[PDB]
Amino acid sequence: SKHTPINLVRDLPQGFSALEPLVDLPIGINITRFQTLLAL
Amino acid sequence: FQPTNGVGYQPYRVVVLSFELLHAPATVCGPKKSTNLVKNKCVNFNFNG
Ligand SMILES: *[C@@H]1O[C@H](CO)[C@@H](O)[C@H](O)[C@H]1NC(C)=O
Ligand SMILES: *[C@@H]1O[C@H](CO)[C@@H](O)[C@H](O)[C@H]1NC(C)=O
Repeated sequence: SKHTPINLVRDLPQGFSALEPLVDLPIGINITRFQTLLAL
Repeated sequence: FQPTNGVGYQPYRVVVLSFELLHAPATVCGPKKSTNLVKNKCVNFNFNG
């Protein structure tokens, strides 16, 4: 993951930024589908 | 039963902690006890494996 302040909205920001590792859980399961969550 | 039951009749607590090795993650270590760190000398080092 990485966090960075940007200015563009409808388009992804211009520039380069590496992402650092944050979590390395050994879940030891296999995943074939995913979904996001939202707050209303 | 009695609080001073003899062997073979008194309650027997058992724990069956089981060692398992499968597709589940294998977080297995060894009997490595920490030792002092020396410097400025030719030594055999083992940092995290
Ligand atoms: C992924 O699916 C495979 C074979 O299709 C199955 O063997 C396995 O149970 C799944 N992997 C995990 C870590 O659950
Ligand atoms: C909260 O902000 C956004 C605006 O669309 C949305 O979740 C909702 O319409 C707003 N009002 C709520 C959650 O009560």
